[PDB]
Amino acid sequence: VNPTVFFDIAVDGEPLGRVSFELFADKVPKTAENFRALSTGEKGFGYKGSCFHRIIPGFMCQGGDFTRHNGTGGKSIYGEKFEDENFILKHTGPGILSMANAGPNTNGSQFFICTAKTEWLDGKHVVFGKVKEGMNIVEAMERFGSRNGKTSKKITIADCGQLE
Repeated sequence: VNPTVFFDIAVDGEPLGRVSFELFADKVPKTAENFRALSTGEKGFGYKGSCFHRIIPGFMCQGGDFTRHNGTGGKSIYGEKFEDENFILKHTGPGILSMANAGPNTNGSQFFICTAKTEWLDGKHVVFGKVKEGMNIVEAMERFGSRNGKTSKKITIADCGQLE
């Protein structure tokens, strides 16, 4: 019953591959629904065409800033930044999907995909999903990041949506 969504990733406009995610709606429904709706575009805005603006090899890939494309923007489907739903799920290794934020109760649309175990984030960022298929595509994305997070090629969500 947990929704599945996909990203089709491109690198300087060239197709790279598809990453799919299981969203833990059974455990974090508000946070999963936000990401699901942004991935279908059904509210009139969302992740299609946006980029991964910060990628640190061995750490995480961060994206979801579809309004300012650099980490300063993005917005939820709720008309305002929303609360940390819970911290039930932990950052237990590669593939974990977790919300970026600006401190307690400031969730918008930015998210990151862990490429390692990042337990120091537990209790600070809401974990709400995990890569289901295509972890190898995230690993190929990671190689275009750098120590300070700047990417050497433009990584983009060329398409996205909900699978069934």
